[PDB]
Amino acid sequence: RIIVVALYDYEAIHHEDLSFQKGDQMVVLEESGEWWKARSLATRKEGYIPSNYVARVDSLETEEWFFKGISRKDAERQLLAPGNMLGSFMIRDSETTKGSYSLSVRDYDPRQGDTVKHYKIRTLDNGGFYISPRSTFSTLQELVDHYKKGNDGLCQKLSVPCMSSKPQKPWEKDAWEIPRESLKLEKKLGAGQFGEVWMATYNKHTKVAVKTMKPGSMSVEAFLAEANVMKTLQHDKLVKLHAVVTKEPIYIITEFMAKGSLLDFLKSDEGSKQPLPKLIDFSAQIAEGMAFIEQRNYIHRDLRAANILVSASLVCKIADFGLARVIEDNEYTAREGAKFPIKWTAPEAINFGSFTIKSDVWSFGILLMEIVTYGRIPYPGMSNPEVIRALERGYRMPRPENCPEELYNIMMRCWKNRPEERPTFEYIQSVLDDFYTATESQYEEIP
Ligand SMILES: CC(C)C[C@H](N[C@H]1CC[C@H](n2cc(-c3ccc(Oc4ccccc4)cc3)c3c(N)ncnc32)CC1)C(=O)N(C)C
Repeated sequence: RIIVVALYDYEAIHHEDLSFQKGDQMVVLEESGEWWKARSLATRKEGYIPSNYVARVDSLETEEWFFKGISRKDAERQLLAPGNMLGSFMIRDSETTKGSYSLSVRDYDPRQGDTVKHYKIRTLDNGGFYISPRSTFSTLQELVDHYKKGNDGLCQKLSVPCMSSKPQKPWEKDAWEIPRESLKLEKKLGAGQFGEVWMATYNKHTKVAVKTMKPGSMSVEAFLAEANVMKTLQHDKLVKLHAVVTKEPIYIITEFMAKGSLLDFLKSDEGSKQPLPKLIDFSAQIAEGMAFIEQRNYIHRDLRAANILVSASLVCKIADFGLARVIEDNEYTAREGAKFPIKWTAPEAINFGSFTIKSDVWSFGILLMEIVTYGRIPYPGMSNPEVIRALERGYRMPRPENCPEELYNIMMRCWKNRPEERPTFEYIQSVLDDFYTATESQYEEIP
C-alpha cells in the first residue's frame, strides 16, 4: 500500500484521466514515466494522473513554502523574479548537506540591491530542526511560523512563499511517434534554411511548436536513432522534445517558447532593455544546459543565440542540440546554402570536421559575445576569409563596451586555438553562476 495527495487543479484532457481541484484523494497503484496509476475512491473515477500534480502524504511537498527538486541557483532565480516581495522565501533540499534543508530568503539593501540569502537548516539527531542553536523546532512548519513573526537574526522577517505556477502537464502517455493529422499548424513562427517552425495545436488540446523539416533534408531511420537520444536529454535549460512525425517530411514537436530565440529577444524592444546582470544570468543558464550536455557526452554542433529559446518567464532553453548531425548533404539541401556558419565555428571543426564538446565551447564564447552586444553579428566588418586568417594569427574580437572584464576573459578561454586548452562547461557554469557572488559566504552565518 502507498498513498498520495493532489496539489494543483487538473481535469481530464485525455480519455482515462481523473478530476481534482485544490488537492483531493489519490491512491497510486504503481508508477510509470510521468503518469501514475491512480485510485480515487472519492470521485471514484479511475485512470491516470500527472505525477507532478500530486504529493506524498507524510512529506513536505504539500507545503506552499517547500520547493522539491530545485537547485540553489534555481532558488535564487525564482525568488528574484518579479512578483516576489522582501522576505519572500522557500525551503528546499540542501545541495551540500544530504538529507538536510536550506532556507532561501529575498533580501534588499541599498548597497547590493536585490539579493537572496541562504541559511543552513540543521536536523537534530533525535528529531526537529534549527538554524541557530538557541532556537529549535519540532517541524519545519514551526520554523517558518517563528521567522514569519520576526527575523530573529535572519536578514529579513519571512513574508510569503516564493511565487510559482502549476507545472506543465506531462506529454500524452505512449505518444512519441505521432500521426501528422494530430497536429494543426496555426501560425508560422519562422522560415529557415532546412525547415520551418510553427505554433501548433496537438489533438485540439495542447499548444506546441513544430519544426517542419524540408523534403530531402533527413531520412526517417537516421533521424529517429538520434531523436531517441535527444528525447533523453532532459534538463530545465534544454527545450523538451515531446514527439516526432516519423514520415517525410519529418516533424519535430517541442514545447512552445513564447519569446522566440534569444537572438530575437535581444533584438526586441523588451529584450534590448535587459540589464547586464540579466545578460550574465542568461549566459549562466545556457552554460548550465551545456554542462548537462557535456556530462551526458553529447555534442550540440550548432550553438549560437538563434538556437537558444526564451520562455515567457525568461528561462533560456537550448534548442537544436545534435540536429546538424542528421541533416543530410545532398542536392536538395545544397541549394539552401552553407550548413554551419564560419563565424561561430571552431577552427578544427571547419578545417578537419572535428566536432566535439570543445568545439561547442568555442561556439559558446561567440554566443557570449552575441549576448553582451545584444545580438550583433560576430566579427563586424569582417568577411569569412578575414575571420579565419585573423584567428590563425591570434586575433580575437576585442572587448566591447559594457562588458565586464571577467566575462571577456571567459570568452578568451573559450577561443583557445587548441581545443584541449579550452575550459569545460562545468568550469564555465561555475564561474558564471558565481559571477557576482564570488568572494562571498555560501551561507549566512547567523548568531
Ligand atoms: C524574428 C523571427 C521571425 C526570426 C526567426 N527566428 C526564429 C528563431 C527560432 C524560433 N523557434 C524555434 C523553435 C524550435 C522548435 C523545435 C526544434 O526542434 C529541436 C529541438 C531540440 C533538438 C532538436 C530539434 C528547435 C527549435 C521554437 C519553439 N519551440 N518555440 C518558439 N520559437 C521557436 C522561430 C523563430 C528566424 O531566425 N528566421 C530565419 C525567420
